Amino acid sequence: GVVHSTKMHRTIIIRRNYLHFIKKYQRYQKRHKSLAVHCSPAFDPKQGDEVVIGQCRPLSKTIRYNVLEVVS
Amino acid sequence: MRNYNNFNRVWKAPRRPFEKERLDREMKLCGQYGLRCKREIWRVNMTLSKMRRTARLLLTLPENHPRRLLEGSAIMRRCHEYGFLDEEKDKLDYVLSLTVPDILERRLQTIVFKAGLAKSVHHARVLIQQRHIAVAKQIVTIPSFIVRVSSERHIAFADASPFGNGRTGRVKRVRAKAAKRH
Amino acid sequence: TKTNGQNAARKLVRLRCRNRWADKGWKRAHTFSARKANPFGGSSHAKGIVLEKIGVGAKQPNSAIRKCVRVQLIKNDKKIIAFVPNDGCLHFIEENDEVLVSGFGRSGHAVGDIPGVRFKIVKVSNVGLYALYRQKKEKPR
Amino acid sequence: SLARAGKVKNQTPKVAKQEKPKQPRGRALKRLKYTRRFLSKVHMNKQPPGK
Amino acid sequence: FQKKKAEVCIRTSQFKVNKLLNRKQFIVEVNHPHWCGTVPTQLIRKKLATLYKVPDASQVSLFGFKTKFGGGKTTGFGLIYDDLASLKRFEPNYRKTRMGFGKARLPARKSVKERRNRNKKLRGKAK
RNA sequence: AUUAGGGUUCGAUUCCGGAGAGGGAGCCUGAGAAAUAGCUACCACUUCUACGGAGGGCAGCAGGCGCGCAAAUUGCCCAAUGUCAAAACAAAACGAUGAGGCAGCGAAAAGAAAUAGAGUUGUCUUGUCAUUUCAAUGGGGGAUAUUUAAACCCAUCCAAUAUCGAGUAACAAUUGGAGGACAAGUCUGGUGCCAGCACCCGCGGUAAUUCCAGCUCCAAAAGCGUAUAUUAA
Ligand SMILES: [K+]
Ligand SMILES: [K+]
Ligand SMILES: [Mg+2]
Ligand SMILES: [Mg+2]
Ligand SMILES: [Mg+2]
Ligand SMILES: [Mg+2]
Ligand SMILES: [Mg+2]
Ligand SMILES: [Mg+2]
Ligand SMILES: [Mg+2]
Ligand SMILES: [Mg+2]
Ligand SMILES: [Mg+2]
Ligand SMILES: [Mg+2]
Ligand SMILES: [Mg+2]
Ligand SMILES: [Mg+2]
Ligand SMILES: [Mg+2]
Ligand SMILES: [Mg+2]
Ligand SMILES: [Mg+2]
Repeated sequence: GVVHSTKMHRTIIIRRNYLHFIKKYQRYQKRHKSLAVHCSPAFDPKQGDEVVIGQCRPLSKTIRYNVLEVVS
Repeated sequence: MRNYNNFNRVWKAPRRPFEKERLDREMKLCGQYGLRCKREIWRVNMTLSKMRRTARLLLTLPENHPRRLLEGSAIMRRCHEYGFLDEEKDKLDYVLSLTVPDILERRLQTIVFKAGLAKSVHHARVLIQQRHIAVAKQIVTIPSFIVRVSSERHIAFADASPFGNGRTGRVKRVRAKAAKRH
Repeated sequence: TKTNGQNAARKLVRLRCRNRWADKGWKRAHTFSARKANPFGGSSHAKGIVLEKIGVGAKQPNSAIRKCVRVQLIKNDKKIIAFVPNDGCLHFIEENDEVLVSGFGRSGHAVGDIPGVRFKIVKVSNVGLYALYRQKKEKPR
Repeated sequence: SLARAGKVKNQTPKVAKQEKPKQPRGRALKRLKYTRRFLSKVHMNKQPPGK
Repeated sequence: FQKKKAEVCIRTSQFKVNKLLNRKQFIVEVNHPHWCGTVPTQLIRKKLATLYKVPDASQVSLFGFKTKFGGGKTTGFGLIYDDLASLKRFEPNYRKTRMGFGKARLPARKSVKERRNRNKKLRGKAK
């Protein structure tokens, strides 16, 4: 995903953009999902950066993933 | 509840109820093959439509398609076995040329009449429903029984029939009982 | 003219959704205004009590006295006008009789020369009105 | 005025249906129709002249 | 058509020896061309007893006979137990009742249900 | 379900998942319950009583009452399929099971399939009409019996020494129609813009192809109309 917001503490919101196919019209829609991801202090991602996230145990009400790698 | 015995319809009504060409053609078939009602023709219509729908789907596929090979062989085998198509024609395209008289000619009622066991198609119908016709020593009372080519030589009067090798029928037996009383 | 883009599915979905309400049959089938206005409440038939026999005059150019009855439905206590559908069958109906009422065939639309009558009587006193008309059954009591 | 309901039906003179031999049923009836229509502009119910 | 005495012939198929239950299992089909009606099970039991040389006819258990449409045939299932004692031990009660030596019918199940429900209120010797 | 294709629409309902046991809450026991043919309390409703007191939960199966357009027996059985369990079956010695199965009711729907067949002579090659002669078969009545847990259906048979039965075959087919759409009458009576028909266009005001009837004919047929939804059109 791509980093969307870094306003929380040690947590970032990433956005996964994808195309959803509507069968009747034989066309696509642009859709997105937002995920709350724990970001370790080993990384310093900025908005717009692409990150690799791995699934972990529930760390908070919404966090289910951890940042594993940052690509500028 | 919790009964899983499947069942399905075998006929459909025509889209146009009052079409003089269709009514006259169906009246011809009913008189010619001694059919009780139009539902028997429409049952044959559904059988043909399913066969032609299968053939059209297969003929769309490439000639080396495994599904076309398997099911095309089965369709031709079925048509040849039941006498719908002659052995000369072996291509899947000849299934599309099948007509209603082709199936109706294979009914036991028509086969019995053509075989000479009955004077008319109506005589054939009552003979079959009265347990007088046996196919391979098996009494068949269903006029719509489609006769396979292999079974066509094994059609004769039932061994339990008064016209075969059985006891005398009802009128002779009742007459004998009345004579004994008299 | 219309959109044709490869990723323009959302536009086409929204466009079709907005324009389906222009179809009267679709709008009626997806809105409860007709269901609430329907005295039967979406039912094929309804049972009611006959209140009064009335004579509804036929619309021009026809000229006749269409024999109808005023019926109050049991389920929701609504008053309707229902037509008695054969020759002399109004004599089979009495006040306070229990009648079964059906639609007139056009799904809530008035039928024929009868002004604003969309219902007809099919049973009275739990016996078919047409059966009484053909004298295949006798009026109870 | 609701007074004339059933006027014509009550006015009609009553004529009983004629007793006739029964027709064949089922397959035999279709045989009869096939024999009448075929094997024998076409009018199915042509009537005697009137005025 | 020549009148002749009606004679039935017994043919078996899918034969299996079940040493676990001390019996022989098979499908028995009877050809009765001129038989008037259905062949009673007792006659088939006697003919199977003669055919398989089992010393006692009561060792043979037969059930589920279906007459073929059109006549002349009847197919059912057969069991030949090693001894009469084994047949009494292993056969179900209803088949033994058909053969003659069965348990007396239990009282109606509703009576047992009502008695059981009354006792559930009681306690001790009163129950 | 409907559908050339794309679609439209239905899915309370057998299988899987979830949830509930009048409405909420709470809980004990237990591996597992926030259990309800377990408990506790309140609310509503309600049952018994000797007035001091004590009970109830069919959205299990049958059955009621209401509600409605609208939906069966207070049946038989654990024989089969399973579940539980100290338990194989048998032997003084038969586990329970409205799960489940089997019957009753049941034109929801689906399959097959009767209501006649061959001639005779005459009359008007075939084909009608009359009579007139042969067979055949079920519907049905039964059984040495078969089936079945037991019955009941279905199959078998009407002698195997030895077994009932169609001629008006009264064992009698109906439901809608006959101007057009749409197959089928310029028929005969009655009514006279009345009664009524008519999904729509229309018919009916004295000679009605449309109403009420009769006859004849048409369509589907053990089915055929009507209403309301829905798919195609
Ligand atoms: K059991
Ligand atoms: K007239
Ligand atoms: Mg569902
Ligand atoms: Mg609901
Ligand atoms: Mg239910
Ligand atoms: Mg629960
Ligand atoms: Mg609870
Ligand atoms: Mg309960
Ligand atoms: Mg409670
Ligand atoms: Mg109940
Ligand atoms: Mg019903
Ligand atoms: Mg049950
Ligand atoms: Mg019988
Ligand atoms: Mg049964
Ligand atoms: Mg026409
Ligand atoms: Mg006149
Ligand atoms: Mg039927």
